[PDB]
Amino acid sequence: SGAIYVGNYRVVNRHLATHNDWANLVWEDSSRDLLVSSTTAQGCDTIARCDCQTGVYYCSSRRKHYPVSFSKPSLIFVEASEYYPARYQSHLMLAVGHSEPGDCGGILRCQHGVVGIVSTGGNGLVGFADVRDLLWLDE
Ligand SMILES: COc1ccc(C(F)(F)F)cc1CC(=O)N1CCS[C@H](C(N)=O)C1
Ligand SMILES: [Zn+2]
Repeated sequence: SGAIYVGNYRVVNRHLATHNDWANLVWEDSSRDLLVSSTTAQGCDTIARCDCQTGVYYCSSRRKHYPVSFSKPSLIFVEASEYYPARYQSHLMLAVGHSEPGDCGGILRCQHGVVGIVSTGGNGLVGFADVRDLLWLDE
């Protein structure tokens, strides 16, 4: 679990969105595993606007943060869940690191701010859904 809070927005994995998230829907993209909902309280997370390929992510299954090198956002294969079956997920970045399904929602950050959230993983790899391109999160 986990979310990004920026301005009047809440960013979560689409497969983990709640009834409230869907009732206050701003935008969702199944191909990215992202959903953004509106909030009454003001968010203070800074979104990075950069092309960093190094950062630190939070891993709930270990109660630890890990430094990682990660790939550029691209189209990558994702097996089936109760949330999606074999398909290409766009805007995904891979890193060598530990993750378990419950790790989805952990933030990946670089010196510029929030880069994305954990969205997949498997075989010693961790996948992050990028959010740096969503320029509208700040306006
Ligand atoms: C970070 O999640 C992990 C991590 C590891 C494993 C391992 F296979 F090893 F059991 C499994 C998962 C779970 C997973 O990847 N998915 C399920 C939720 S929807 C997600 C997607 N965005 O399509 C795909
Ligand atoms: Zn950066």
